[PDB]
Amino acid sequence: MKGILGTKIGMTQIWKNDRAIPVTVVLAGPCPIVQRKTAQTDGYEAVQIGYAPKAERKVNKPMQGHFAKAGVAPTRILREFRGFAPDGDSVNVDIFAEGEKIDATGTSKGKGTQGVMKRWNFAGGPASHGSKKWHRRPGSIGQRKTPGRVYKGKRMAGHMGMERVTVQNLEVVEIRAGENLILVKGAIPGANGGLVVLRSAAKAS
Amino acid sequence: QTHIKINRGELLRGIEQDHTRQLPDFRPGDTVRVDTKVREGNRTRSQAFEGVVIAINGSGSRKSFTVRKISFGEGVERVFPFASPLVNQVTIVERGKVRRAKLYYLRE
Amino acid sequence: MIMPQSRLDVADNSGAREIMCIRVLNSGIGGKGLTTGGGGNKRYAHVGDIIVASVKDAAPRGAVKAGDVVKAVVVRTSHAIKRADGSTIRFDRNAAVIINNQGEPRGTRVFGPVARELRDRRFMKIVSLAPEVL
Amino acid sequence: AKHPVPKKKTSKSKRDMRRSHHALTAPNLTECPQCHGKKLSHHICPNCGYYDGRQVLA
Amino acid sequence: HGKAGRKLNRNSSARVALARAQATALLREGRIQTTLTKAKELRPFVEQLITTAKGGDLHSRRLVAQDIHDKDVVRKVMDEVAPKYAERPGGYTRILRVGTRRGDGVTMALIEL
RNA sequence: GAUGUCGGCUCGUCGCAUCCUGGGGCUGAAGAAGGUCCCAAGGGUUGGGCUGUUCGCCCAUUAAAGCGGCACGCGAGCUGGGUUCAGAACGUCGUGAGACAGUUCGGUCUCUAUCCGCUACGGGCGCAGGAGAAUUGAGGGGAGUUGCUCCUAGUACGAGAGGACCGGAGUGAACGGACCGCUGGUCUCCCUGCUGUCGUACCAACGGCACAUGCAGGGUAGCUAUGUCCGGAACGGAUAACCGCUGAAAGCAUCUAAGCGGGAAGCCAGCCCCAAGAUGAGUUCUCCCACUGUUUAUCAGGUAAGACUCCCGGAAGACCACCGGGUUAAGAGGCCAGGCGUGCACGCAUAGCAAUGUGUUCAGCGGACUGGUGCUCAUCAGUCGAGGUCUUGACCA
RNA sequence: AUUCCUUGUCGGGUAAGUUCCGACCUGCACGAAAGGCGUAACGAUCUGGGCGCUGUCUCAACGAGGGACUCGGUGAAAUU
RNA sequence: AAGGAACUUUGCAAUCUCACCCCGUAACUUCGGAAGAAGGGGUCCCCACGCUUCGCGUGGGGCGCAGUGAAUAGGCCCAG
Ligand SMILES: [Mg+2]
Ligand SMILES: [Mg+2]
Ligand SMILES: [Mg+2]
Ligand SMILES: [Mg+2]
Ligand SMILES: [Mg+2]
Ligand SMILES: [Mg+2]
Ligand SMILES: [Mg+2]
Ligand SMILES: [Mg+2]
Ligand SMILES: [Mg+2]
Ligand SMILES: [Mg+2]
Ligand SMILES: [Mg+2]
Repeated sequence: MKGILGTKIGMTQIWKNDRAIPVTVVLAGPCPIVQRKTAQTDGYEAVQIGYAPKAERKVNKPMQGHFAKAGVAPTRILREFRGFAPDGDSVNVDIFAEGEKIDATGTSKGKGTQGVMKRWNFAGGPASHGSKKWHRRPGSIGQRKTPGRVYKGKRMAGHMGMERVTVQNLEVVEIRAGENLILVKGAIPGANGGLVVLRSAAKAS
Repeated sequence: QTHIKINRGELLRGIEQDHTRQLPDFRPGDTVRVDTKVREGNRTRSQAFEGVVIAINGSGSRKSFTVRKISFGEGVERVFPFASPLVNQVTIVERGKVRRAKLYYLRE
Repeated sequence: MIMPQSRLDVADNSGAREIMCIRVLNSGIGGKGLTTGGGGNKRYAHVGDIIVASVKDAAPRGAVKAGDVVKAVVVRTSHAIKRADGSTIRFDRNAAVIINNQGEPRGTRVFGPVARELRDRRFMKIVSLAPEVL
Repeated sequence: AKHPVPKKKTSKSKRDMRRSHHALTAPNLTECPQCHGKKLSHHICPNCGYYDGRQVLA
Repeated sequence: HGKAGRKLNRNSSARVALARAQATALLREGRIQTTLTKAKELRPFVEQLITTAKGGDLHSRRLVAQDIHDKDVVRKVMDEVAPKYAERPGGYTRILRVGTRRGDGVTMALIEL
């Protein structure tokens, strides 16, 4: 349901009481609302929020049209949120609250093409008792004349990372509104400067 | 990705000065970190780790120093976060004259 | 960390000078006696973990002898342990304290400092004979 | 031996389904503002040596 | 990944002897044409060098002399060129790219003071 | 005119005649612990010593350390210990050459994948205008493990000894996902120290070579685990074994033939991820608009909206792709300030016979980090890109 | 290195040893110049054990260089 | 990092060792040898002093993490 948009910023040490706790400072800048999809307009409920600002000289005509339909001010990023609402815009103020468990979802860093050891763990082989299949290189891929082929999915080398990931249940250590800053314990996905989306715990204990 | 203009640098300071503590100078040479051991039952103890300083890694919240000490016949090293709540105060015992910000060599 | 083949020092007068880690228990001290393993895997023993160990050299004259298969509870790892304030301790040598099925030392005394982690692990008697609890 | 090796000659056809991707992209020539000969955007006009003034020797 | 920040295509000393070799030619001849990329390598390096020269103290000379082994060229950068760039916020060296080449299809370019 | 053979290693996947977790009937089931049969394969099923072993024996643990199938799975994947080459030896047989249920030491396992299959990534066309962006989810994938302690409760039970179900708490393991703040690793020239040699005339100061860093000490960003954080769920629906309510045919009895309810780690939904080439190609919001061409060049040609090309870069990347900037500019470099690394620079002065020490000096130097600034280069310019088929129906004055 | 039954039996070392060392003897099919038993020293010999060290391994990571990828030049092969 | 043969048919491979002084060196032995056994120490720079000189010894001093300071450069042992 509820949720906001933001830029990851870095992690750092912070003591809450006498326990040093690592956190990820996320800037959940205010988020405008640029379109309310209704189960009677677009067939399903949801809100269109926006994020970084974009210079107007860079805005497509078609987009202006959109953004103007709600006198907003071109953002550069728009995203939806099912079953969400209110009036005006969306800022963490009153949205999230210190202590709330949340789910941060960003785009994982990108590892490019990675072998099986690093993409699936595997194990490759030896390093001395004979070879050319030193450490990496997968083993065998199938079996034989039966299923005389390979399974759809057999883990293999392939572009690793650069995916959508969602780390669940994160305590919100501290919220400094009026800076739209927010500290979540643990570690959120992707690179600093990267987009991140925080929300109510999709399904927490 | 989100391309907002922003000094991610300071944003961090602002969220880090609140947990930053200065301490006497020192660089090596001995110290005596008289720290609290609130960790016993309720009973809030009080140990004093003192001995050569061999490393100052970090800055801001993360800043810290590493002291090496031999207690009861066995070498021991501790890592303290300048601003670690368990650290009450630190005092120099004697400035040392060495030649490199490390001393690991001193582990023999 | 500690693992099978890993020789630890003995920090008690049990009579055994050095022991070789035969296995890593999942340190069950609790309730009535020592509890039984929390899983059959677990590969590393940390200060506070109990392990099963063989004896490689014991002193001449002492309850424990060369070859005895015993139970010790790891008190000093050359590994860093990270206390919650965010500090880190690490001793120059791994060393353990031989014990019995109640978690009490076989020795009348412990030598050298002992990881303060044994206190949370509830090994009070061990902490009891400790010269220091760093 | 020469271990992997092909099972059959490939169609003149197949062999062409392949190459359906080797067609050069002609340069996108621009016309130099001075001597008006065609040039390569962002480079110097090989015919006059200009790039606003005359950089390369005649 | 590989999110580093620099270039090679040679070992560790070659890549240093080149950047020094081009650094010197660039300063000894105000301009040189070179592979497009190589000039790209050269540019920052050289600018740094002009800025070290831009001090006049023996120290700043002695430092430059670490990456300009030709006494005559050091004097030039030291006394003729560094002083001249006095008033510009270290920002002069520009690269012009020319045509592609024949022997290997490689697009050459100009890096000039 | 060749279907490579034992074992291992790597990679898996499937059956169930289930090893462990889950649910049940009976027990000779007091409770605790078991036995046994029924249902049930979701997930899980440790590390060592001996042997080529497969097996099995043993150590130490575990909820458990299941049994089989896939050419006794897997050598165009590796090994090569075992055994069905050539050497040699012992025992044994043969008069011999030789031989063997045998035993033993030695003994070349072939870079480049065409087609299918598989993991990744583009290009084309399609989806009845030409575009920018936001999405529904048809379908599909991943995940699905378990202990221990405490509470209830020293309760129910039991002569006692011992000692629960049910439900409610915590804390580990292993596995995975993301991450780099921490603790560490690395960091191929970021800083310093050191040797021999050659060179920059010499002194001082530096450079090269001694790996493809000469050696050593340290080390930012990055990348990374043995480091962090989070997760396997809840509820729900329909069920298996099994238990039941109302109830005849057999005026009684009956979980049943009408009907109805409860009920598993399993099935479906749920969680995370992909997803309209879901050619049945969906939805929504916005933008451009109706041009030109004489039955001689029948259609393409100017163009809009928009985008590509090209340049400069990137936490994106094999290439393409993807994100950012392109002077109405802070995109990258330089430059400045700062951070952080190294650890006190060259020169001079002083102390000393000198080697050196000290002062000037928290000096000097400087990869990738945070900002600022138009000093540099992103100049100029080109290319591509709509005018919307028909039928029926409904609404408009 | 000559034993089949066999990982014979006891002892040794090991937490645990089908191997190894020492005994015993029931030597399937030891044995005295097809030499018997022993023997300092020698061995790129074969076997078992130990100390030290280690990426052999728990688990792998980071870095370097040379390919692999991309563009320009030249341009094969087995197979079919 | 921590561990240290847990790898595995086998420590295969790759480390450790690694030069020259001094001290020290077992069983067993055909008394030659086993031995470089094993183990330990030193090793740079300045100065004075003396030495057979290049060189070296003695004493004092100095610098680094480290002085065959970089290249060449034995891993050792028990038993069969
Ligand atoms: Mg490996
Ligand atoms: Mg560090
Ligand atoms: Mg049961
Ligand atoms: Mg095959
Ligand atoms: Mg180094
Ligand atoms: Mg139900
Ligand atoms: Mg590129
Ligand atoms: Mg652009
Ligand atoms: Mg910058
Ligand atoms: Mg080519
Ligand atoms: Mg013998």
